[PDB]
Amino acid sequence: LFPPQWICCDIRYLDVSILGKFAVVMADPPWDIYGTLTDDEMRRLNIPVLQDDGFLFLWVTGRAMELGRECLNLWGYERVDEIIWVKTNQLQRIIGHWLNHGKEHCLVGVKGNPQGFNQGLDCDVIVAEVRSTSHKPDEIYGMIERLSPGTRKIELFGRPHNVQPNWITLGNQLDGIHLLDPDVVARFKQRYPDGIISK
Amino acid sequence: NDYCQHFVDTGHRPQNFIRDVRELIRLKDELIAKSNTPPMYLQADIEAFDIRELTPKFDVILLEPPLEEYYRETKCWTWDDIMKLEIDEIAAPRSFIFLWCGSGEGLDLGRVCLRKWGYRRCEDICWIKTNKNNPGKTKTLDPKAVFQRTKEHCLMGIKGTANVDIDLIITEEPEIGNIEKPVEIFHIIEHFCLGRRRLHLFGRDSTIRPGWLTVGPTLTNSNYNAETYASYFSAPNSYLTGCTEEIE
Ligand SMILES: CC1(C)CCN(Cc2ccc(NCC3(O)CCN(c4cc(NCc5ccccc5)ncn4)CC3)cn2)CC1
Repeated sequence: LFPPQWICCDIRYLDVSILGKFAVVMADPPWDIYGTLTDDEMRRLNIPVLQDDGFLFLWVTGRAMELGRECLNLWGYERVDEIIWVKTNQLQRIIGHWLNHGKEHCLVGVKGNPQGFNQGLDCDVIVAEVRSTSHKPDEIYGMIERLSPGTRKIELFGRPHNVQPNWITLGNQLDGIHLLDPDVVARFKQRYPDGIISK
Repeated sequence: NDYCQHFVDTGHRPQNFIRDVRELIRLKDELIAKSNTPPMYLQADIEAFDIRELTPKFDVILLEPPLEEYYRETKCWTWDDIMKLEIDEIAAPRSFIFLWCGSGEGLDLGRVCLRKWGYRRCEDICWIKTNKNNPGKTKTLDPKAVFQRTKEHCLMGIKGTANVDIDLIITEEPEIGNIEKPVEIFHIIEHFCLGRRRLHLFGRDSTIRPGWLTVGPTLTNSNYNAETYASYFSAPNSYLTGCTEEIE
């Protein structure tokens, strides 16, 4: 079901096996470097059930550049690309104890053998204006849609402004549960007949 | 404006549209120039060369092994070779490393290297290549690539116990078969004021620079002498950053 869908939840505790398989996963984790996750919590996330063949996009900063690579490999991905977002103001000028930081990093991992994706349409540098704090650039959704148009996607640690068509967004600041895909709805009521997500 | 869509539409990379790509404090550049040692350099086949011959121990090491991926349409070093370099044997206990890693598997294996030699990565410096002069030149992709690769990374590592510069270098993509890295990496390194024993491994005649010892297989001449070189840093000059006045 194409329109935006989302689940307010604690990603540590949701049973993600009910969501099915996805062509693309994106995560912008609250790395322990607010409502963050310990390194072990990140390692333990049940990312492997989310995909059979496809790509994962993992935002990283500071020492999560290394920890994110560890998680990526633990969950079964090879890192095959690394997008950087050059942060600009509205006039296209560029906005870490040794250098000032002009960019953010997004690791790109692959799992299995994805078929029918449009690899090489976009390049690996985003130039885009900073919006609010911790707000990733919307250009990433367009890059992912051109790479894999029409397919099902899932975002971890999203916020309300992140909900997108063809995406299911998970985060604990989303407004309730909004599911439209009948397969997901069916598995969700079976797994959560009272609409509560606990252990 | 979505510059990603625009790249799909026109082939102009998004970095083509970064601009400038009220204070000055370049008494430091002049101080670096005054403190710099004479350029020193040695032709040496690094695979066959006992790295321990290079003394004393270095404060900064810039490592630029010639990766195969640099020769798209063109002796390369693999990460197997690079990882087996004894770099910890020549690095000072407090010292820095700058490792050009390319844009592929080197972003991972270069991190393995840093840890193997005892460094922690403290910065990730991206050389972003514009194509203002050649919007219509598609990239022949790595088989594993998801995206067109338009940048290279130089990883900075520290071992032992911001300022003016940004972790980005923006230049036009060099002509085919030109393997040179932007000289701006030297300015960033020298602006840190890290000490005066500076080694560039896999440098070339074209990269020799005051303040640096350059060691590489393609150098045409050498002037390296270990005792002469050590004498640049003997007392009272042992601890200088390279950013302070010479001692009377
Ligand atoms: C591209 C960048 C510039 C973007 C920013 N990134 C870093 C970054 C990422 C994310 C955020 N914020 C977003 C969230 O708020 C979303 C919902 N969210 C949780 C958390 C949870 N479990 C743990 C838990 C739950 C309750 C209590 C304690 C722990 N489960 C479900 N959603 C916590 C994160 C802020 N900055 C840098 C690159």
